[PDB]
Amino acid sequence: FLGFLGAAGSTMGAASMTLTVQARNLLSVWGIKQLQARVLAVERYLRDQQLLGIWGCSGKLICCTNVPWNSSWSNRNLSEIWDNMTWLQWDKEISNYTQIIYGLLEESQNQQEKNEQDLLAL
Amino acid sequence: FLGFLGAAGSTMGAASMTLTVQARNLLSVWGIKQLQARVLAVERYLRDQQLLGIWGCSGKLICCTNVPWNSSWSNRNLSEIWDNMTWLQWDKEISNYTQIIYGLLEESQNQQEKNEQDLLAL
Amino acid sequence: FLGFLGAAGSTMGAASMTLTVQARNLLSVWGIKQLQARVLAVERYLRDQQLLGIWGCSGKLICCTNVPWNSSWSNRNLSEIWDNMTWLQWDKEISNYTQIIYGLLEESQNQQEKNEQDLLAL
Amino acid sequence: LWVTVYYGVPVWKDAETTLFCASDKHNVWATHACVPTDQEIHLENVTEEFNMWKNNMVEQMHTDIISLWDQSLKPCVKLTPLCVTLQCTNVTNNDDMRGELKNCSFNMTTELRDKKQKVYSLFYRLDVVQINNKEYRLINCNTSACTQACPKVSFEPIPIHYCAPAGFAILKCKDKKFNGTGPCPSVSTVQCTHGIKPVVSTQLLLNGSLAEEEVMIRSENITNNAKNILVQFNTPVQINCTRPNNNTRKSIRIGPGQAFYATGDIIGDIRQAHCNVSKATWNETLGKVVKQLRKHFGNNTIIRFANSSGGDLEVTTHSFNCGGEFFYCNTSGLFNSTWISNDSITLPCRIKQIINMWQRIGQCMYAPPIQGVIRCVSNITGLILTRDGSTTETFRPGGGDMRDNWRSELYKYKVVKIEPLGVAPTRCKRR
Amino acid sequence: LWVTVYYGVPVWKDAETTLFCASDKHNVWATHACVPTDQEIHLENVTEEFNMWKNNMVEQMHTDIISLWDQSLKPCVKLTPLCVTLQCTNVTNNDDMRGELKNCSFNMTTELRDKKQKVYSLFYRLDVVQINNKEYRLINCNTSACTQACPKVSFEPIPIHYCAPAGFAILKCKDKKFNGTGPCPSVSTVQCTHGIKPVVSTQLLLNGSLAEEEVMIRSENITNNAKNILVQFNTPVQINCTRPNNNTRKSIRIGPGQAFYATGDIIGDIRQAHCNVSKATWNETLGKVVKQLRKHFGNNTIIRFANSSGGDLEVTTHSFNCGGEFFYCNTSGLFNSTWISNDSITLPCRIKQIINMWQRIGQCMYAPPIQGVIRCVSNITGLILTRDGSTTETFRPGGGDMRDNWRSELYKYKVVKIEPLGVAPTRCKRR
Ligand SMILES: *[C@@H]1O[C@H](CO)[C@@H](O[C@@H]2O[C@H](CO)[C@@H](O)[C@H](O)[C@H]2NC(C)=O)[C@H](O)[C@H]1NC(C)=O
Ligand SMILES: *[C@@H]1O[C@H](CO)[C@@H](O[C@@H]2O[C@H](CO)[C@@H](O)[C@H](O)[C@H]2NC(C)=O)[C@H](O)[C@H]1NC(C)=O
Ligand SMILES: *[C@@H]1O[C@H](CO)[C@@H](O[C@@H]2O[C@H](CO)[C@@H](O)[C@H](O)[C@H]2NC(C)=O)[C@H](O)[C@H]1NC(C)=O
Ligand SMILES: *[C@@H]1O[C@H](CO)[C@@H](O[C@@H]2O[C@H](CO)[C@@H](O)[C@H](O)[C@H]2NC(C)=O)[C@H](O)[C@H]1NC(C)=O
Ligand SMILES: *[C@@H]1O[C@H](CO)[C@@H](O[C@@H]2O[C@H](CO)[C@@H](O)[C@H](O)[C@H]2NC(C)=O)[C@H](O)[C@H]1NC(C)=O
Ligand SMILES: *[C@@H]1O[C@H](CO)[C@@H](O[C@@H]2O[C@H](CO)[C@@H](O)[C@H](O)[C@H]2NC(C)=O)[C@H](O)[C@H]1NC(C)=O
Ligand SMILES: *[C@@H]1O[C@H](CO)[C@@H](O[C@@H]2O[C@H](CO)[C@@H](O)[C@H](O)[C@H]2NC(C)=O)[C@H](O)[C@H]1NC(C)=O
Ligand SMILES: *[C@@H]1O[C@H](CO)[C@@H](O[C@@H]2O[C@H](CO)[C@@H](O)[C@H](O)[C@H]2NC(C)=O)[C@H](O)[C@H]1NC(C)=O
Ligand SMILES: *[C@@H]1O[C@H](CO)[C@@H](O)[C@H](O)[C@H]1NC(C)=O
Ligand SMILES: *[C@@H]1O[C@H](CO)[C@@H](O)[C@H](O)[C@H]1NC(C)=O
Ligand SMILES: *[C@@H]1O[C@H](CO)[C@@H](O)[C@H](O)[C@H]1NC(C)=O
Ligand SMILES: *[C@@H]1O[C@H](CO)[C@@H](O)[C@H](O)[C@H]1NC(C)=O
Ligand SMILES: *[C@@H]1O[C@H](CO)[C@@H](O)[C@H](O)[C@H]1NC(C)=O
Ligand SMILES: *[C@@H]1O[C@H](CO)[C@@H](O)[C@H](O)[C@H]1NC(C)=O
Ligand SMILES: *[C@@H]1O[C@H](CO)[C@@H](O)[C@H](O)[C@H]1NC(C)=O
Ligand SMILES: *[C@@H]1O[C@H](CO)[C@@H](O)[C@H](O)[C@H]1NC(C)=O
Ligand SMILES: *[C@@H]1O[C@H](CO)[C@@H](O)[C@H](O)[C@H]1NC(C)=O
Ligand SMILES: *[C@@H]1O[C@H](CO)[C@@H](O)[C@H](O)[C@H]1NC(C)=O
Ligand SMILES: *[C@@H]1O[C@H](CO)[C@@H](O)[C@H](O)[C@H]1NC(C)=O
Ligand SMILES: *[C@@H]1O[C@H](CO)[C@@H](O)[C@H](O)[C@H]1NC(C)=O
Ligand SMILES: *[C@@H]1O[C@H](CO)[C@@H](O)[C@H](O)[C@H]1NC(C)=O
Ligand SMILES: *[C@@H]1O[C@H](CO)[C@@H](O)[C@H](O)[C@H]1NC(C)=O
Ligand SMILES: *[C@@H]1O[C@H](CO)[C@@H](O)[C@H](O)[C@H]1NC(C)=O
Ligand SMILES: *[C@@H]1O[C@H](CO)[C@@H](O)[C@H](O)[C@H]1NC(C)=O
Ligand SMILES: *[C@@H]1O[C@H](CO)[C@@H](O)[C@H](O)[C@H]1NC(C)=O
Ligand SMILES: *[C@@H]1O[C@H](CO)[C@@H](O)[C@H](O)[C@H]1NC(C)=O
Repeated sequence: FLGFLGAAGSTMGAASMTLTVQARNLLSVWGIKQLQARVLAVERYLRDQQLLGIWGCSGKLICCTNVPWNSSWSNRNLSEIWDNMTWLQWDKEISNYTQIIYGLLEESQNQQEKNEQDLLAL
Repeated sequence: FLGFLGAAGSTMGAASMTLTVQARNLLSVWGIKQLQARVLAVERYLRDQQLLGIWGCSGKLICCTNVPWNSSWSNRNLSEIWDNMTWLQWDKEISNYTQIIYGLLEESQNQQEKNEQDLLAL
Repeated sequence: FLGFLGAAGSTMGAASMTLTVQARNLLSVWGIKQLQARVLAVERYLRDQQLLGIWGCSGKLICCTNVPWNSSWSNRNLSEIWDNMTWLQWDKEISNYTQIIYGLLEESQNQQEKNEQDLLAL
Repeated sequence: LWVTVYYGVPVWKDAETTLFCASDKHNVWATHACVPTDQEIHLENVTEEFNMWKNNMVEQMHTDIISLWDQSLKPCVKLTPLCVTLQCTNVTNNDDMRGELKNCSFNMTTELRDKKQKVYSLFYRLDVVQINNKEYRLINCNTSACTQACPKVSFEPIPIHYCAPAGFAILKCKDKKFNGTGPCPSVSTVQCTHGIKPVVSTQLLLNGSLAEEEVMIRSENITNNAKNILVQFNTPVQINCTRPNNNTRKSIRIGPGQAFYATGDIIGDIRQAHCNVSKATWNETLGKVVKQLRKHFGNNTIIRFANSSGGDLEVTTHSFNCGGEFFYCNTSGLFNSTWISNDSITLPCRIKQIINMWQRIGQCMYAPPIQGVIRCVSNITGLILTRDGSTTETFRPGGGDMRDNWRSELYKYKVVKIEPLGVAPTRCKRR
Repeated sequence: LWVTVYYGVPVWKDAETTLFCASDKHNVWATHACVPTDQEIHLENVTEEFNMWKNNMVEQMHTDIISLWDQSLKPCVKLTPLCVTLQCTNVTNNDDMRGELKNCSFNMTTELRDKKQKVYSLFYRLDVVQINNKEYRLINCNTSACTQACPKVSFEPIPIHYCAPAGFAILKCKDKKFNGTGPCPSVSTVQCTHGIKPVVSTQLLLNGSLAEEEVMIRSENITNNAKNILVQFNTPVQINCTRPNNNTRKSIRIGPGQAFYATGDIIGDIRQAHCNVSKATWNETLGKVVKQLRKHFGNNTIIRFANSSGGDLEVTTHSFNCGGEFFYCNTSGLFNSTWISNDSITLPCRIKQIINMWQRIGQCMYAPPIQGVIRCVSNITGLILTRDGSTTETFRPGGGDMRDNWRSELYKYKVVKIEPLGVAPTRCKRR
C-alpha cells in the first residue's frame, strides 16, 4: 500500500493496480466557501462518471473498449509505455489527442447500443 | 451534428441517435442562487440515474426491458411511432401512463434481480 | 406495500423484497441550513454508490460477490439468518467485521478487473 | 457461504442533523423561512430506544426559535432615542392598574433633526428605574437599546413541522406509557412531526399536546432534585387571562419614518390584570398529578406543592404572551396545597413592555401597547416542577430554560440516519 | 493496438481553487470559521515545478486573513462619538513614555441621550491631530470612524491549515535547497498544510518556520531591484519586546451597552517601549545572510545594510502586534553595517492605538489599552529586503505588502487538480 497518489512516479503498469486509491479520494469565510467546494467536488465527480457511462464503462475502473489505437496518437510500443512511462508523462504526450479519442469512444458505444438493440429484436 | 435539443423536431427514430447530446448537457445573495441551482441540477440528475439503476438500465442510454407493451397506453404500431411522431408528441401521449410503466419496470427488475440471484445458488 | 422502512421488523428474507423502497428515499442562513442538508444527502449517497461500483455491484440492489463468508464473522447457519433475524439485529452483530469485509470485496473486484482484462487480450 | 452486498436495507443509526421547517400577515416564526407541507408508516416488531433528554431536535429548535425571533426584529424600530431622562409622576397618587403606572414626560427627537418634542407616556413601574416629578429612565438602558416589537408582526405561534432531509428518517414513539427514555414497543416513521406551536411560557405549558391516558411524569433523573419534572396532563386545565383596561395607544414620531407607540391614556375597568383557573378543575388535576407522583416517591409520602422560590420575575412567575402583551402571573394560589395519603382561582398578573425574552442580556424588546381590552383563553397542558432536597416532598414550580417547553413536544420523536448498504452471507457466487 | 480507458490514473494539472481552513475565547481567525483537523504521502520519482511567486494560496490566504479580521470587528463598538473636539495638554511639560502622550479632555455621550459626560484620556501624539490646552482631534476622523478592537477577542495568531477539497491535492516540496521556483526533486501529497500562524509584521518575519540547513534567499527576480528579497533564517534570532509602563485602563460608557476603554493614568517604569535583539546573535545571522547573498552578486561585492528609506510609519518601522498593543520599532540599529570580502541591540518602538492594518483607507481600528506591563518573546525567522538600484550593493528592509509574509510560509505548497480519466493503447478488444 502506497497511499493517495503514491504511484504517481511509478510506471503505468504498476500505477494501474492502485486506481482504487485515487478513485475513492475524488468524492470526499468558512461557510459558503466550504459549501461550494463540496458541490464542485460532486459535479466534477459526476461529469467523470457520466463520461464512463456514455462510453459503456460505467461501474468499471479498467474498461477495454473497441476503438482501435490510431498510431498517430502514439507510435510507442506496449513495452515502453507500461514499463517505462508514468501516467503524468503519458498524459503530457496525448493531452491534445484526448478530445478526439473522447469523441471516438462516445460514438463507438452509441453504435454498440443500436447494434445490441437490433440483435435483441430477433 | 445538430446540437443540444437539435433533434427535438426529428422523428423518434432519428432523435434516438442523438441521446448522448442531451445526456451530457444535464449536468453542466446571488451566491446562493448560483449554488442552489447547481445542487438542484445534481439532485435531478441523480434521481434519473437512480431510476435507471432500479430498472436494470444503469449505464445505458437505450435499455431494452422485459415489460410488455399493453397497447392500452398506445395502440399505434411501430411504423407510425418511430417514423412519424417526435419525442415531444409522444411525451404528451403517454404522460398519463408514465407512472404506470415506471412501476412495472421497477417491479420487473426486482423479480429479475432475484431470479438471477436464485440461479447462481445452484 | 408497507412503505419506507416498513420491513424494518421483518425477517432478513422478507425485508429484502423491499430494498427499492429504502433506496429511492435516500436521495430526495435559513436557506443554507436547507441547502447544506441537500449537499450532505448527495455526497452521502454517492459514497455508497462509489463503494458498490468498486466492488462490481453498481446498478444492482442485490449483488453476489466472490468473497467466501469467513465463519469468524458469523457462524450461524443460513436458515437462522434469513428467516429469524431482522436487518437491524444483523447489523449489530457484524458491525466490527464490516470494514474487513469491505476490504475483501474491494480486493475481489480489482482481481477480477485485471483477470478479465488479461483474458480479454487472448 | 459467500458475501453478498444488499443496497437499501432497512438499517438506521442515531444521528444529529439539520431538520428543515415546514408549515401549512408576517409572523415571528414566519412561513417565509419554512417550506409547504404535504405520511406515517407503522414499523412493526421494531423496538427503538428513545431519549427525550439528550434529543438534538430540542437543542436545534431552541436555536431556530431564537433565530426566527431576532430575524423578525431587525427590520423595525430601534429605540435608541428612548434613553432620555424621564420626569415621572404617579398616575393615581393614592390596588388598581393605575398604581402600577408612572406618567413619564420626556423630550423626544422629531422627524427634523434640529427640533425636539415634549411628549409623555404611561410607563409601567417595572420598566422605569429612578436616577439619584422625580427623574427616571428606562430599565434596559445601561445594558442595551430596545428594538421596538414591530407592530405588524404577530407573536401568535403558528405550528411548525420539523422535517428530516434525504437519507434521514424521523422515528415517532406511539407508546402511550412512554415516559421519556428506554425501549418504545410501537414506533413509526413519519415524514415529519406534528405541528408544534412554539408557545413561550414558564411554569405552565400553555396549549400544546395532551397525554393520552393518564398524567405523565417525565424527569431525567427523578431521584435528582436538580432536574426539572415535566408533568403532562391528560385533560387540559383552561386558564382565562385579562387586562380589563381600555388602553389608548399613542404614536410618537421619533425620527424620519420611525414611530414610537406609547400608552397615552388608560380608562375603563382598572382592575389588575389576572388569570382565572377553575378551582374544581385545578384541584382534580393536582389530584391526578399527585397520584402519578407518589409512584416515584412512595404511597405514604406527603406531596406538598409550594410556590416559586425566588429569582427573576421571568422565573418566579408564569411568564407568557397573550394578545401581544406580556403577562407575569403569580401562580402562588395554584401551587399551595398539602396532600396526605363555579369557583375560580384568580392569579394577579403584572405586565411589562421591555422584554428580555430568551434569558439573554443585551437584546431587549419594547412590546408596544395593545389598543383595547385583552382577553385570553389557553389550555394548561403541563407543568414544570422542581423538587426540594423526611416524609414530605415539596414540589415548587420551575422553568427559565425554554428548552424544557419544547422538550415536552419533541419527546416522542427521534432522528435516525439510514444505512442502506449491508453485507450478509448467501449461497451466491459471482460468475 | 486499441484504446483502453483507465479511470483513476495519478495525473494532476495545476489549478486554482478554494481551500478550506482547518484548526486543532474567540479569535480574529477563529475556529468557528474553520474545520477540525485529523497524512503525508511521499511521491517517489515525481519532479514537480513549483512557483512561490505566482501561488494562489498566498493570494487566497491574504483575502481570508482580511476577511476574518473584518468579520471579527463588526459585532463590537463603533467609536463614532469619539470624533469630538479634544482639549489636549502635555503629560510631562518637559525621553520618557510621557513625552509621547497628550492628556486630552472631551465631552462624551452618556448612556442617556440627553446627558453629556466630561471625561479625559491619555492619547498618543500619533493618534491626535491639532485643529487650527490646544484643540485636537483623533487622526482617523476625517477618513472614517474607528471600530473599537473588541476587548474579548485576542489578536494572538492560532495556526490554520489550508486543506484542499475533493478532487484536488496539495503538493509539498520537501527539497531543502528549493529556493522558490523550478523543479523540486522530492514532492509529497499532504492532506493539508502545516499550521501557518498568520503573524502580521513588517520588515521582520516574527515567529514561523525556519530553514533546514542554511539561510535561504528567495526573490522573484534577484536581478530586479523592484522585487522584495525574502530571507529565511536557519537559526532564529530572539527579539524581546516591552512596554515598561504600568498602564491603567479606564472604562467610559459612551452609550447604552457600549464602553470606551481609555488610558486613565500611566505609572511605573516610563522608559520608552523597546525591543532587544542580541548583538552577537544578530551579527552572526547577518554574516550568514551576507554569505548566502554574495552568491547572487559576486564574491568581491560589498554588501551594505542600510535602514528603511521612507514612507508610512507602517512601512518604515518593524510594525507588529505584541500583547494586544501595536508596536512600531525603528530597526535602524539592526540594519546598519558594511560587509567587506551579553551585549544587546535596543530598538526604540512607538505605540499606536488607531490602526489601519491592511494598508487600507477608511477602515481603522482602535486598539484599547492593555492593563499592566507588556512583555514579548518572538523569533525573527526571516527578513524582507529591498535592493538599491558600482561594487556596493545596499539592502534596505522592506515590506508593506502583507502577502510576502505568508508567501514565506506557503512557498513549499502547491494545489493541483486530479485528472483521473486517461486513455492508453493496449492489446484489449471489447467483446
Ligand atoms: C426638556 O427640555 C427642556 C429644555 O429644552 C427642559 O427644561 C429645562 O430644565 C432645566 C432643569 O433640568 C432648567 O434649568 C431649564 O431652564 C429648562 N429649560 C426650559 C424650561 O426651557 C425640560 O426639563 C426637559 N423635559 C424633560 C427632560 O422631561
Ligand atoms: C443597570 O442598572 C440597574 C438599575 O440600577 C442595575 O440593577 C441594580 O443593581 C443593584 C446592584 O446590585 C441592585 O441593588 C438593584 O436592585 C438593581 N436594580 C434592578 C432593577 O435590578 C444593573 O446592575 C445595571 N446593569 C449594569 C450592566 O450596570
Ligand atoms: C393558546 O391557543 C389559543 C387558541 O388558539 C390562543 O387564543 C387565540 O389567540 C388568537 C390571537 O391572540 C386569537 O385571534 C384567537 O381568537 C384566540 N382564541 C381563543 C379561543 O381565545 C391563545 O392565545 C394561546 N395561548 C398562548 C399563545 O399563550
Ligand atoms: C404573590 O402571592 C404571594 C402570596 O399571596 C404574595 O406574597 C406573600 O403574601 C402573603 C399574604 O398574601 C404575605 O403574608 C407574605 O409576606 C407575602 N410575601 C412577600 C410579599 O414576599 C406576593 O406579594 C404575590 N406577588 C409576588 C410578585 O410575589
Ligand atoms: C464640553 O462642553 C462644555 C459646554 O457644555 C464646553 O464649555 C464651553 O466652552 C465654550 C468655549 O468653547 C465656552 O464659550 C462656554 O461658555 C463653555 N460652557 C461651559 C463652561 O459651561 C467645554 O469646553 C467642552 N469641553 C471639551 C470640548 O473638552
Ligand atoms: C485628514 O487629515 C489629515 C491631517 O490634517 C490629512 O493629512 C495631512 O495632509 C497634509 C496635506 O498633504 C499634510 O501636510 C499633513 O502632514 C498630513 N498630516 C498627517 C498626520 O499625515 C489627511 O490628508 C486628511 N484626509 C482627508 C481624506 O482629507
Ligand atoms: C511569537 O510566539 C510567541 C510564543 O507563542 C508569542 O508569545 C506568546 O504570546 C502569548 C499571547 O500574548 C502569551 O500568552 C505567551 O505567554 C507568549 N509566549 C512567550 C514565550 O512569551 C509572541 O507573541 C509571538 N509573536 C508575535 C505574535 O508577534
Ligand atoms: C530611528 O533611528 C534613527 C537613527 O538613530 C533616527 O534618525 C537619525 O538619527 C541620527 C542620530 O541618531 C541623526 O543624525 C539623524 O539626523 C536622524 N535622522 C532623522 C531624525 O531623520 C530616528 O530619529 C529614529 N526614529 C525614527 C522614527 O526614524
Ligand atoms: C521509483 O522508481 C523506482 C525505480 O526507478 C521504483 O522501484 C519505485 O517503485 C518508483 N516509485 C514508486 C512510488 O513506485
Ligand atoms: C489518425 O490520426 C490522423 C491525425 O493524427 C488522422 O489524419 C487520421 O485520419 C487518423 N486515423 C484514423 C483511422 O482515425
Ligand atoms: C424536420 O423535418 C424534415 C422533414 O419533414 C426533416 O428532413 C428534418 O431533418 C427535420 N428537422 C430535424 C432537425 O431533424
Ligand atoms: C392493460 O391495462 C388494463 C388497465 O388499464 C389492464 O386491465 C390489462 O390487464 C392490461 N393488459 C395486460 C395485458 O396486462
Ligand atoms: C412482524 O412479525 C410478524 C411475525 O412475528 C410478521 O408476520 C410481520 O410481517 C412482521 N412485521 C413486518 C412489518 O413485517
Ligand atoms: C477468518 O478470520 C480470522 C480472524 O478472526 C482469520 O484468522 C482466519 O484466517 C479467517 N479465515 C480465512 C481467511 O479463511
Ligand atoms: C407615588 O406612589 C408611590 C407608590 O404607590 C408612593 O410611595 C408615593 O408616595 C407616591 N407619590 C406621591 C403620592 O406623591
Ligand atoms: C422510563 O421508563 C423506562 C422504561 O419503563 C425505564 O427503564 C426508565 O427507568 C424510566 N425513567 C426513569 C427516569 O426511571
Ligand atoms: C375572573 O373571575 C372574576 C371573579 O372571580 C371575574 O370578575 C373576572 O371577570 C374573571 N376574569 C376572567 C378573565 O375570567
Ligand atoms: C373561560 O372563558 C370561557 C369563555 O371564553 C368560559 O366559557 C369559561 O367558563 C371560562 N373559564 C374560566 C376558568 O374562567
Ligand atoms: C411565594 O410565596 C411566599 C408567601 O407564601 C411569598 O413571600 C413569595 O414572594 C412567593 N414567591 C414567588 C411568588 O416567587
Ligand atoms: C383547549 O383544548 C380543547 C380540547 O381539549 C379545545 O377544544 C380548545 O379549543 C382549546 N382551547 C384553546 C386552544 O384555547
Ligand atoms: C508640550 O510638548 C511639546 C513637545 O514635547 C512642546 O513643544 C511644547 O512646548 C509643550 N507645551 C508646553 C510645555 O506647554
Ligand atoms: C531558483 O532555483 C532554480 C533551480 O535551481 C533556478 O532555475 C532558478 O533560476 C532559481 N531562481 C532564480 C530567481 O534564479
Ligand atoms: C533591554 O535591554 C536593556 C539594557 O540593555 C534592559 O534595561 C531592558 O530591560 C531590556 N528589555 C528587554 C525587553 O529585554
Ligand atoms: C529575552 O528574554 C528571555 C527570557 O524571557 C531571556 O532568557 C533572553 O536572554 C532574552 N533575550 C534578549 C535578546 O533580550
Ligand atoms: C534611516 O536612518 C536615517 C539616519 O541614519 C534617518 O534619518 C531616517 O529617518 C531613517 N529612516 C527610517 C527609520 O525609516
Ligand atoms: C523560538 O524558537 C525556539 C526553537 O527554535 C522555541 O523553543 C521558542 O519557544 C521560540 N520562541 C517563541 C515562539 O517565542
